[PDB]
Amino acid sequence: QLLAEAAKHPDMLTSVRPNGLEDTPQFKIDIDQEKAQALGVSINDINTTL
Amino acid sequence: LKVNQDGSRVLLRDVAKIELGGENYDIIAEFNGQPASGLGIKLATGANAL
Repeated sequence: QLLAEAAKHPDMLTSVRPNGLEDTPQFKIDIDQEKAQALGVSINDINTTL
Repeated sequence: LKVNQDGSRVLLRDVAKIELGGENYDIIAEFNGQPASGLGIKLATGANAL
């Protein structure tokens, strides 16, 4: 919102921009606790394996 | 917490109450008799009070 308004006073502000990085794709992996417990597979073995 | 013999689930919410609540419950303050909180600030050594 702020960057859009800054861009509307080119008479005053120029190169007004973020210094950082923009959101990106990432991979959500959900460990199903019930199935893990039913198989007798420990969360700690799962998470350190991964 | 665990899966029972008959496949039913035991959730934490079944054996515990869960609530946001103080790390501790020892201090309670009041300002002219109404609920309050606040900060008690001590002065670093040798620093200027004002």
